[PDB]
Amino acid sequence: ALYTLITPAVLRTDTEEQILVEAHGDSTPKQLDIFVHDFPRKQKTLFQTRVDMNPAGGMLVTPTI
Repeated sequence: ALYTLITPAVLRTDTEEQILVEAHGDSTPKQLDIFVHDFPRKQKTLFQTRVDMNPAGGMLVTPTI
């Protein structure tokens, strides 16, 4: 019932960065995708992945974008 997303304020490039996807109150396990587009228009995806968020992991997932 509360999905949060925490990235660094200034994302470096050519660097394996960590973000933080979190779900407070939901426990139905999910498969959820992360897309990294550009700002002004939806351009080519700079990154694209898929990570799974299960309550055995604590309903938080830390992808490596």
